[PDB]
Amino acid sequence: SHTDIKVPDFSDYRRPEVLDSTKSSKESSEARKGFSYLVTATTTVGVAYAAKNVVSQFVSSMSASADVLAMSKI
Amino acid sequence: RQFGHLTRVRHVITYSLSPFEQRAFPHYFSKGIPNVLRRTRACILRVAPPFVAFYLVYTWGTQEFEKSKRKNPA
Amino acid sequence: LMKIVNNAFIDLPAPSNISSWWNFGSLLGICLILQILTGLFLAMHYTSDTTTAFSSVTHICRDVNYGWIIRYMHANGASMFFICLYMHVGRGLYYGSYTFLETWNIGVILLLTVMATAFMGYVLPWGQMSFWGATVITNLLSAIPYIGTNLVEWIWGGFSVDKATLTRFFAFHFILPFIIMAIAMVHLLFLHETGSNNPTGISSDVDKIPFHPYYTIKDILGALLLILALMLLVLFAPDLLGDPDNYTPANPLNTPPHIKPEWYFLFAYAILRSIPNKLGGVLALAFSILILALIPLLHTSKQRSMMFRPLSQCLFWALVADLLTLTWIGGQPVEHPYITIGQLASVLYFLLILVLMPTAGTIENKLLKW
Amino acid sequence: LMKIVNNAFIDLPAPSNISSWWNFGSLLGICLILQILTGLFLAMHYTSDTTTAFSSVTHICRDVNYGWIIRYMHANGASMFFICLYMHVGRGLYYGSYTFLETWNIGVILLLTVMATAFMGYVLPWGQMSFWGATVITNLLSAIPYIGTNLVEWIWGGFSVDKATLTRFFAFHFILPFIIM
Amino acid sequence: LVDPLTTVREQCEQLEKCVKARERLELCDERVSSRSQTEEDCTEELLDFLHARDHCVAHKLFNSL
Amino acid sequence: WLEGIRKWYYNAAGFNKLGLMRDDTIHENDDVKEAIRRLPENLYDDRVFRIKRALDLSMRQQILPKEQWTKYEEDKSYLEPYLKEVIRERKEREEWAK
Amino acid sequence: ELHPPSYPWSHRGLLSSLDHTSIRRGFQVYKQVCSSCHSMDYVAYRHLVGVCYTEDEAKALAEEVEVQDGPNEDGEMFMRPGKLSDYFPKPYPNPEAARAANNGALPPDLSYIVRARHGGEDYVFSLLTGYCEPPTGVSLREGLYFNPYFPGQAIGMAPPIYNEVLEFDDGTPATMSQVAKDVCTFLRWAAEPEHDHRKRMGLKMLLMMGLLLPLVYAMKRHKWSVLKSRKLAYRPP
Amino acid sequence: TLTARLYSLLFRRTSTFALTIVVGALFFERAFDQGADAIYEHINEGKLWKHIKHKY
Ligand code: HEC
Ligand code: HEM
Ligand code: HEM
Ligand code: HEM
Repeated sequence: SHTDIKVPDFSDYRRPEVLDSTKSSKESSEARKGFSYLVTATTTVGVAYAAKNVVSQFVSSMSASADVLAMSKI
Repeated sequence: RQFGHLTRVRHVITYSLSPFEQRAFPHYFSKGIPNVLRRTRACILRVAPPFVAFYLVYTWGTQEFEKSKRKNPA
Repeated sequence: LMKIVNNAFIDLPAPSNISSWWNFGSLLGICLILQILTGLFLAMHYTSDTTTAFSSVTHICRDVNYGWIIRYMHANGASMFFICLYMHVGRGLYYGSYTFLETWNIGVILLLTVMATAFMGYVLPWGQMSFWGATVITNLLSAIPYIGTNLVEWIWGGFSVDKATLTRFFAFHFILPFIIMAIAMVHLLFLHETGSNNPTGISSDVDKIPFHPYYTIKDILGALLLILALMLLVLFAPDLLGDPDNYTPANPLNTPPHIKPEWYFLFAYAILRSIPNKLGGVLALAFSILILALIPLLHTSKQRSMMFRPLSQCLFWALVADLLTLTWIGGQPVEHPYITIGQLASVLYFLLILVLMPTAGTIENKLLKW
Repeated sequence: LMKIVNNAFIDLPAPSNISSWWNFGSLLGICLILQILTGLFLAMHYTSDTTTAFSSVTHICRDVNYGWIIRYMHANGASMFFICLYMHVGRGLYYGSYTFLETWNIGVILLLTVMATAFMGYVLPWGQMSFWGATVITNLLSAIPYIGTNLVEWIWGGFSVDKATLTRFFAFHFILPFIIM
Repeated sequence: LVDPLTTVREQCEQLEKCVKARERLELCDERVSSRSQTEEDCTEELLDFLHARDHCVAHKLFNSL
Repeated sequence: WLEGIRKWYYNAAGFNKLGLMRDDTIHENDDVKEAIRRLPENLYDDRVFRIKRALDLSMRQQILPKEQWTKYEEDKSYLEPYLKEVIRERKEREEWAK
Repeated sequence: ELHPPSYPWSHRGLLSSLDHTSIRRGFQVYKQVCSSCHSMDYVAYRHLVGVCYTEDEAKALAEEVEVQDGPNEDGEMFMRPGKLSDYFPKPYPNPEAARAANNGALPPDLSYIVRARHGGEDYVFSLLTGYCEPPTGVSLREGLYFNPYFPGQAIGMAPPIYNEVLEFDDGTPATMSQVAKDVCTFLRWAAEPEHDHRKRMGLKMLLMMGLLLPLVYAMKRHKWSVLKSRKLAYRPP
Repeated sequence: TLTARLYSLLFRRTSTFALTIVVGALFFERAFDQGADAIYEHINEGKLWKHIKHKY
């Protein structure tokens, strides 16, 4: 029935820091939530590095070309 | 269309876990690599032999073309 | 409240058995926007005059601050564009997208929109393959009797290619992506009433799932591979696909010994070049493309996919040999070891499609009794 | 079945006490498509170079078969365009369209899209009012302190109007109607 | 003064593929000169002597310079 | 000889490795949507769980172990009775209209 | 045809740059030799800045040559010493004069010739150093010459280069070879003034995309992990 | 651990989250260019301007 129901084991998949059912969470959760958002953040860093350079190319294309500066001061 | 009025389901159970409670890449090398090969052994025989002939027709296509520009004894 | 229509890209039902192939289904949205974005900034210094256009390209690659990249993010971007399509489209055959008749036809009109667009994009810089690349193809439309000379002269703006031919393309070429930009939404609209189509071919209504976390990032992962495979070429081998000759100025009074348009026509151009007759191959050309509209009347199997039709896989990957052959055979000249090929390869193309893929389902149904 | 969205232009509820003013509400759809249609065929012979653009206009008005009309269906079309708007917009005040806050703001962004568009459309033929018509207005953006000289030089493609100023508009000007579309 | 190239071409005419193509070139040379009327030439044997030559030169030439 | 091939080709399709049947892989048209709709719950629900898990494994590209695979002799024709019933009504629906 | 080999270079490597010292002597060649009949119109002295010469030094060459510029107030034109904005001196005013100065044949431009000819450099370096005696059974009009790398093996190319044809600044050997090195190095720069910078973004890309690609591939595998580990069952009566 | 102590300080609150990124990105920018250019110089030593920028 709905009580004979049982949950299998994910110990083949879980993190090592939680496999001991006798322990408790809240001692690694703060870390487990940190390592993954670190990937989210570190990802977000490099995308921003891409944006500053890739856009400035286009914007600096809108800028005065090299041909004009030759005629500017002289 | 959206969720709610698609179809019928009866007597089905779904178990699943947070991502945080499991490593992202467990058994990648350990279990993935055979599954790669198993995926390979089911497809190579119906994919390669065209490309096998292609490599040959790409070969003989040059050699005969290579000889034709080379002269004849006359 | 235009927030409810953008649920189709956020909260849309879609399957879960999905490969990495369907990254390609959305990269075009990234190719197209990027390509437009590139080309738009690019046309800030293009000029639509014969006497200066080729030079006006040189105005970019030399004197603009980091603009020289933009010639190649755009140009070789157009190659990565097509690399998606013939991985996007052969998909629909290997999985059975083409039953969605209201959508599959839309997937054609894009292709002829693009392959007639791109033809107007290689020609702008007056490369000495621009000119003849426009001459040969456009000359063929003289093949028709009693009107071929008219429409061709009518499009040439005279009796032959000239300045007047150029500007007429640059506007026709700067515009169609926007026409594609809206047709893109149409192509997704008829989808929206039915949704996607798994590799198995089974109606997966039971297992349709959200879209914002899962396939968004998955597509972004593909876009990364695209930008990678795009940034590689421009940085490491931009002269690879874009033929060398196109850096030559235009001159009608001299040809190269060898002619070939850009690589992607070549599966199709070879079909025509096979036929010694003039007109007898032209109708085969568009037929080779417009056969796609004609396939879905040839879904013989009451299955859908080809993951569960092993014999279809024997034919399907054999078709790729023919295309990838005609690709190479097209880009090579007219001599005896190669003419013998295209006289077969052209026939093989029409043959595999209209005889043997139908023949499969008529058999595979009989192999399993329905 | 994209036939259900085009009921908004076929089977849509709408009032019955309606004047002749609201003809103008849809003429823009006709002005815009016509104007685009005109200009598109028109740019088949425009040239984005200083040394030939003004002449390239003359290529039309003289040598093209009935193309000389197209300079004016388009150009003076743009005047009839604006004649609709300030009969389209003052309407909303005289009747009270402007309570539809989600719509009225959209009605602005068009206007600045157009009035900055059209500014790029009068300038193409190098009329001696094109140049100064672009100089004076654009010069004003130097009014800002510490950035005005930058953005203006940045848009001029140098230190003053030139060939580089032209092409940068012709693309910015050939495009926005589709953004409006 | 000297061309360093000749120093390198000289050594390579001794190697196998050059000597063999050289001998073939000589019979070609006499195949043509001996005959009176010939629409034939030793462009045939010349190029194979050279496609084999310059491959060795690739290996080491910019070591000097 | 024939019958060795139907068993053989049935193994090369692969859908016996994903716990599926012959009927489950059918293309869906209006003729079949009726038939599926006509199916009983004891069997209809048994369709979904066969399908539902094969999808989850197609996601992974995984399969089931050899024991769970489907045997040719157990490839029951549970759907054909309901199907041909329909087309017996289709062809009557049309020729009678002629 | 004839396929040139793949001669190595100081820049063939996918993070290799150009030896600017080699360029510095290469530019001497074009002015002393090739600028008599080759019309490089897509270049100016200013582009040499930051590459081989400086502002004032390269400007000394603009002072050297006269250039036709300026409508006089009389209504005529004149000659002045050029400047850094001025493109190179065109040898001849039009193509036809070049055909007239030769045996009916035209010199091509050399701005983008490298990227407009298969093999690029390796064609050119072996072209000059492919001169030899014609073979037996061949005949050529006057003005034409033999060179296997050119199509048809027949060309109106007078031999431009030879050992001790000129001298260079620092005093390196003026062999037929080293000169042939700097010149082909020079022309690649013509159709690529960005090589020094292409590799720079050529490198920045990898240590980003090589660094991101795992992370995004993890964030993928992060979210999907719910379904990479999802189990089911079937419990009707 | 460092991972956990990092979480409670910065990656917890969203308004704090974007602060770390642009800051670290700024400090990251100053390093990445210096890393690449020196290596690009390390490879092509004796070829660039700055290695002939003293003779003239
Ligand atoms: C005496 C005038 C003159 C000099 C000096 C000269 N060239 Fe040539 N060059 C010509 C002419 C004339 C042609 C025409 C070749 C033809 O018509 O096939 C030509 C052809 C060429 C080509 C065309 C090759 C191709 O694939 O089409 C190149 C490249 C070239 N020269 C480079 C050079 C180089 C390198 C040098 C110095 C080593 C040089 N030129 C010096 C007159 C000259
Ligand atoms: C599917 C859409 C398009 C295709 C297939 C296409 C095709 C091409 C190709 C292959 C080139 C290469 C020319 C070269 O490398 O020298 C090119 C150049 C060019 N494209 Fe397009 N293009 C497309 C869209 C656009 C767009 C959207 C714009 C502007 C917004 C544009 C403007 C230009 C211009 C001005 C050039 C000249 C640059 C050059 O020739 O190098 N194109 N086009
Ligand atoms: C700019 C051009 C295009 C855009 C923006 C576009 C967009 C899309 C997108 C986002 C999808 C969903 C992704 C997926 O199904 O994997 C899709 C699917 C599809 N596309 Fe494209 N597409 C384009 C070109 C084409 C072309 C040339 C064809 C030619 C046949 C085509 C045929 C299809 C079909 C049949 C589907 C259905 C997918 C399925 O059956 O599961 N599309 N398209
Ligand atoms: C709201 C949209 C637009 C406005 C306000 C506008 C404004 C103008 C105006 C007033 C002229 C008159 C120039 C003259 O009479 O000499 C003009 C010329 C021109 N328009 Fe635009 N235009 C618009 C859209 C377009 C479009 C859609 C195109 C192309 C599809 C286009 C291309 C041109 C060209 C090439 C010219 C030069 C012809 C000339 O100056 O006579 N414009 N524009």
